[PDB]
Amino acid sequence: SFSFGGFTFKRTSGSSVKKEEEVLTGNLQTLKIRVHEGYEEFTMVGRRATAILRKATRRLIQLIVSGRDEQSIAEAIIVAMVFSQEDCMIKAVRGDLNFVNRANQRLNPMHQLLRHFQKDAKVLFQNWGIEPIDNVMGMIGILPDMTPSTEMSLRGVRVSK
Amino acid sequence: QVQLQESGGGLVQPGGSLRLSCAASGRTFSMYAMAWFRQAPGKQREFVGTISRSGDYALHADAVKGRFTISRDNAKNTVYLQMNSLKLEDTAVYYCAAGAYHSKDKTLYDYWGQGTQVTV
Repeated sequence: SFSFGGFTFKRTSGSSVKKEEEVLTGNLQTLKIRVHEGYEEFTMVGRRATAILRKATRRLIQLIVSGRDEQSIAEAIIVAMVFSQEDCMIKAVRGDLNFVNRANQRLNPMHQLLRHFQKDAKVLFQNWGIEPIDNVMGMIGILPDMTPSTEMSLRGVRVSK
Repeated sequence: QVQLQESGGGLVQPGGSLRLSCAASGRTFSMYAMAWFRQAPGKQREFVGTISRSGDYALHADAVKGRFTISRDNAKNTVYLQMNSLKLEDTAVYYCAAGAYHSKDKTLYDYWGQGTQVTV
């Protein structure tokens, strides 16, 4: 098990093959990322939030998240979007990403994207995409403005209060 | 927490326009999703539209979509309903509601208003 964004990730089902890919950000900057190519299921465990993740090759399929605060749910969603490696998240980067903090702390590209959206995630949520939802027991929706909804939700995100 | 009172109703000609307003007196207006319902004579409440806590994402009914708009100003604690190309069939009492969820279920809204008469 590995840690990412303060969340503990564990693969429960599926398989993937790591592949290096060169991607282009929204600020026209190149990055070398290790793409886990294949279908996978993960469990995300944090101090204030918990979620179940489903992904494919650079595609988030399903994220069922719970937590104590609306802020703690936002934290889990962002991490899942960055871990998904989707193009909607890469192309939402507004600025060139550094790989070394001011106090010489080297960072890998995936942690570079995580810190960029942990700071400001308005562009990510706006351009991630919304989708209609069906009245399913224990599953509610949430909008790019963290507004709960029983009719729409951020694409693939379903809060389980 | 929140009270709701609607205004702006009255008689208009078919094909007219009427912007309804719903003023709120409460603590955290910004943290409340809103909606508009309407009850025609001899019929139950009908969903018109809902709106996000920010105001960015709105959703309307199949019978008013394209002719009606829902908007809110969180600095004045008011949510408005734009009514366009009004029809004789729009004649009903229009209600204002507030709650936690952006929905079509009248039961999910906790705080309701009084209703304003609109006749076309």
